[PDB]
Amino acid sequence: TKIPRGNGPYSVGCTDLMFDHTNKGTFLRLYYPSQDNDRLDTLWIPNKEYFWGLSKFLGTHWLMGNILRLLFGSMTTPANWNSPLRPGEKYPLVVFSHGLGAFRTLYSAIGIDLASHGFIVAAVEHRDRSASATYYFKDQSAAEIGDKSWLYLRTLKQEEETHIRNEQVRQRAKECSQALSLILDIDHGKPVKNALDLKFDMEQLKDSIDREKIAVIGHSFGGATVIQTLSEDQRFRCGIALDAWMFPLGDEVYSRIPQPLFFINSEYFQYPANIIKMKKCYSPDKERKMITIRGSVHQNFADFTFATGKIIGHMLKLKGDIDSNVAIDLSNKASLAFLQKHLGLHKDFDQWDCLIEGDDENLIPGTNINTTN
Repeated sequence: TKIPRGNGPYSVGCTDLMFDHTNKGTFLRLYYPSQDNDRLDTLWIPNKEYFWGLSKFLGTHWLMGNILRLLFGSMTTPANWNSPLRPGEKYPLVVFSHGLGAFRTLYSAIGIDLASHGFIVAAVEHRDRSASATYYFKDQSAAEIGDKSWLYLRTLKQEEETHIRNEQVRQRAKECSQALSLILDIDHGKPVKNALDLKFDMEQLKDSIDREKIAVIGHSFGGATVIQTLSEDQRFRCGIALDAWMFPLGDEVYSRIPQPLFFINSEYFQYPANIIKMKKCYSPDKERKMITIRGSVHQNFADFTFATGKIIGHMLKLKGDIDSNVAIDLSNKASLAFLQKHLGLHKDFDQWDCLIEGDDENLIPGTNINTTN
């Protein structure tokens, strides 16, 4: 278990929620403050088809899929699977959107760290075919016996891309809003029958959301999803884009983001055309912050940075010059500080306010890339 445990004082539980069972419903992984960190036994990549999906994304064979499955198939992540929700408190809510070729379970280092600080985190699984793999049920009977229909990553054409990637970012924002609706409906007593058959009873979530303290966070494609979801849905109060890939977004959205917005970048992923689209979101009247994590790579935000050793990590570009634990800790603590300021939380995350400013040895304020104005 090279995936780090949450740094905060709450115990972390984990479950999956699918509702409804169709290709049009919500599928999410939930991380939440539980009634104990008893065992930490949540399976990281819970189905063999995700490995096949992951092979596809890398552009490789049936063989590589089996090898991934052999290497990573029984790995756990430090959350207590299906542990009861901790009663007696209303929790702020994060909706988390994964990157291209990922899926709901691959951002547990972030989900678990937030949960440990008292948040409920819903990591959505997107059905736009940007996920390496996902599933749904063709009908109610198939759900009942666990008979899954799988949907795998869509590969494109160099020409198709503009329009396809835009439609995908639009579907993703809508899935994020839809997950939020599902949670808010459950919070208000809507009866919900999980299409999965799991010991966690969703009725625990009744009256357990602080309905006013909601945030969207996401990585790469999920970072663009943050921006689209915020422009559409003003129930989300702030967003945090982790190494956003801005390409999918339409020209019109940059003037359409009222909520506070934080860009946390890797050093090595970023390039001028991407940064200039980020700067396009800035306005004299709107809170925008930006920091870059020194010597970090794109994968430093995802759980695969924790999955191999330092040598194999560096060669595979899963790890950067920075220690992976140090990088995720800076991103998480900057994020918490930001969430405290903009969600109005009564916690001590403000002890990391200097991180939002990039005032640390492992941080750059803004970007090291340069542009005109």
